[PDB]
Amino acid sequence: DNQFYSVEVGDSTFTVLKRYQNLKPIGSGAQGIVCAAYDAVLDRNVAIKKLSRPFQNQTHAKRAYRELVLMKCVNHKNIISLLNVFTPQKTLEEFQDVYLVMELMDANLCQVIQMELDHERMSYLLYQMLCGIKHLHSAGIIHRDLKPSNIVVKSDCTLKILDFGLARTAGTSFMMTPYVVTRYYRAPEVILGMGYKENVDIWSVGCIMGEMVRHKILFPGRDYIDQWNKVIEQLGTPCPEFMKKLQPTVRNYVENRPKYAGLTFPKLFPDSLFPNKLKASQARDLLSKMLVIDPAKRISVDDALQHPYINVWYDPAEVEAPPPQIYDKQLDEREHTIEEWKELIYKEVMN
Amino acid sequence: VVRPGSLDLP
Repeated sequence: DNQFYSVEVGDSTFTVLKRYQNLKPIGSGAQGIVCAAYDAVLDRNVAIKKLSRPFQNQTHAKRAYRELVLMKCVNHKNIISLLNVFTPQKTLEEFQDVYLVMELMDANLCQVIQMELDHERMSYLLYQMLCGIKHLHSAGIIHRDLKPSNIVVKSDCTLKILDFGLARTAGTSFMMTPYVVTRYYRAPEVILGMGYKENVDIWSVGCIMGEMVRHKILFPGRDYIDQWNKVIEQLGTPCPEFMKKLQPTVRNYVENRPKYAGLTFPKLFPDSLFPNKLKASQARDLLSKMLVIDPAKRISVDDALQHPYINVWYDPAEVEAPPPQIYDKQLDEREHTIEEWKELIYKEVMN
Repeated sequence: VVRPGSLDLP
């Protein structure tokens, strides 16, 4: 087309708007390919994600529409946004390809983890994560799968979350490197099948902060049995009132584990790992409130934002910024034929 | 306070 041009990217071809130049592959998976590009209209770099075979089957089609709907629910500087969405095909009948354009960031938290950070940068990165997470929650989106590889950063110390609401396979994070498995970051209520609420994301933030501090994965379980053990060995055997909430067989498994005292937080995060004396105490205290097995006793997002270690950055405009829409979960249980999903997606793309 | 405006990424 006059507006589009084609560029070969390994074994696929990107047909994109002419404003997007110098495309180069930065990530790839069975579910999509991501290129870095220069956006000549904005004079900014951009990430372009081409969905792979979105109409292969009903599942992929529903997933494609859902990704698009999730992106319109949010509008916050600590959450990746959809700068643009397009298709090079000119009618519904020819319609096949969907391209998503998002901000190109510089690294994910895997890179930050190995760095030694002052309290200002540590707390500020955490504060941005929390602002991002609060916004998702206000939009009816609970992430559940937060981890260093789906949190991205820039050299100006800004931070954005990606892959909210996406299956851990259709996400941008899965397509790119470095990558870490989600198992290490999942809350006890998730791995023990108890159901979860908003502060499921606080546990993950705690695991990530813990890893930024220790420069090593907090709970590197080889599987979900190992995962649970690693948690209890370090944090201690949870209270009886927590265990009573468990389903019958898993409750007995958990109750029959040897009883562990668990290490104190000064033991888990010694001064050795921190730079100033009030700030290390404050960080350790925040950690001891996020890394709490029982969600009923775990700190919420609002209280985390109010915590002394984080609160220094508080700006009500960043915290109380409301989402454009609230995600309708009736979408999760909606059925359409592929052709019907395709028309729905097409309308959203041409919107 | 001033927010950090840089991050020493590799």
